[PDB]
Amino acid sequence: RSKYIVIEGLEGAGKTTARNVVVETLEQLGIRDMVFTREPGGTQLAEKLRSLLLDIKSVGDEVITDKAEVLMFYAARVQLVETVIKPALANGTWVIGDRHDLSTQAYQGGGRGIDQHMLATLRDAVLGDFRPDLTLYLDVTPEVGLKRARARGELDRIEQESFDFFNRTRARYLELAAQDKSIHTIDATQPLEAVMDAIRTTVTHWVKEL
Ligand SMILES: Cc1cn([C@H]2C[C@H](O)[C@@H](COP(=O)(O)OP(=O)(O)OP(=O)(O)OP(=O)(O)OP(=O)(O)OC[C@H]3O[C@@H](n4cnc5c(N)ncnc54)[C@H](O)[C@@H]3O)O2)c(=O)[nH]c1=O
Repeated sequence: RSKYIVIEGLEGAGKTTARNVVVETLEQLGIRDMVFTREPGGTQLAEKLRSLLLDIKSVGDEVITDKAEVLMFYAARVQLVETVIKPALANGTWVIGDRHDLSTQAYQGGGRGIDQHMLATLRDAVLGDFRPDLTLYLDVTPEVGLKRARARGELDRIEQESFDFFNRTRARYLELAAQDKSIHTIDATQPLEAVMDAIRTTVTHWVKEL
């Protein structure tokens, strides 16, 4: 009974540390066959798209249009979904993703301002009814996420955005999470141990209810 779990949040939200907790939890619950995926990326094509999308001046001085941005995130996503994720799930292997469609809804929807209706029809046109079985949205303030991204190194094209861009993106993450009960909003502005605990119980409960 394979499942697709996705972790979401701004850069700097600590999604890898969150995945470590998710893995430990699942393992303690006897769930051990799983593979990881990260978006944008995960296949030769997705990795090339990832570079065009994030590398500073990937296309010189030309500015990538918001819609071209949206469509490349979707090209990378569907490539990954169809050639990696689905087959893994069809094989009984669980899949834990670092970002998925919610990222597009929050960043291109909230941060860029692309119409939600449009994003919805794109998602349906491209992915149909495929959705993650559980999503863990790690909520962190924009200032803390950015501080962490900068401490890490050079900022990608999107992370170089304004505070207002991240502010809008965060809000839309919450807004979308509020309308889907399978998307849990985890308070990640709390100390690490508190965060890790929230994740562990949420996951444990969801699995028990499986
Ligand atoms: C899929 C998609 C993405 N995007 C945007 C989202 C992004 O802005 C950008 C690049 O996306 P990317 O995720 O590949 O970029 P990454 O560099 O991988 O960023 P992540 O989103 O994976 O960051 P995380 O914060 O989860 O990663 P983690 O490795 O856990 O931590 C990042 C750094 O923060 C520190 N950190 C983490 N937690 C910390 C804590 N509690 N205290 C202190 N520091 C902490 C870590 O030490 C590390 O340096 O693309 C869209 O616009 N639309 C889409 O559809």
